[PDB]
Amino acid sequence: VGYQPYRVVVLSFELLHAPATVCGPKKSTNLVKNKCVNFNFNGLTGTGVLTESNKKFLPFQQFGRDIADTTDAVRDPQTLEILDITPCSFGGVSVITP
Amino acid sequence: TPINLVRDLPQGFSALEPLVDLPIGINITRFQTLLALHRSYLTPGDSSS
Ligand SMILES: *[C@@H]1O[C@H](CO)[C@@H](O)[C@H](O)[C@H]1NC(C)=O
Ligand SMILES: *[C@@H]1O[C@H](CO)[C@@H](O)[C@H](O)[C@H]1NC(C)=O
Repeated sequence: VGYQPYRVVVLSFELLHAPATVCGPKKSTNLVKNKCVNFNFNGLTGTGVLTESNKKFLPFQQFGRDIADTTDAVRDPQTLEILDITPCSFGGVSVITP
Repeated sequence: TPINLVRDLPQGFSALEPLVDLPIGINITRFQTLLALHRSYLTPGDSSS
């Protein structure tokens, strides 16, 4: 048994100044929309709803900004759909007194 | 972009959409282009003159 031939394959992993071109199988949780949830699409940890937009993005674009220079439109990679980013809700409690 | 002209390129506007991205990360300072030539029955077939 020790004299039978064996095939040996050695895997080597190195890190350089070149960016990552190989990645292990990326996990992807289910996409929930129209709810105040938190997402991280590789460039920002944004919290807000994900509505369905009507504006098409050119087939090289992953991010998106507005007039006020805020990231409010990000393309989902797996489904290549365009989803907007909106803050959930905020405000104050005003009262009226007789 | 199609055009019907030889020289003195038109003043029209045409943005350049990007193409496939190459994440190489190497060293670069010089470049050169490649051309193609034909060898018909008129030419003898030698790349001298
Ligand atoms: C994402 O990858 C899966 C297979 O892993 C494929 O079925 C799906 O069509 C892909 N979506 C794209 C390329 O938008
Ligand atoms: C790229 O070239 C510069 C100068 O030519 C050098 O300092 C640098 O180390 C090179 N990068 C790599 C990854 O070799």
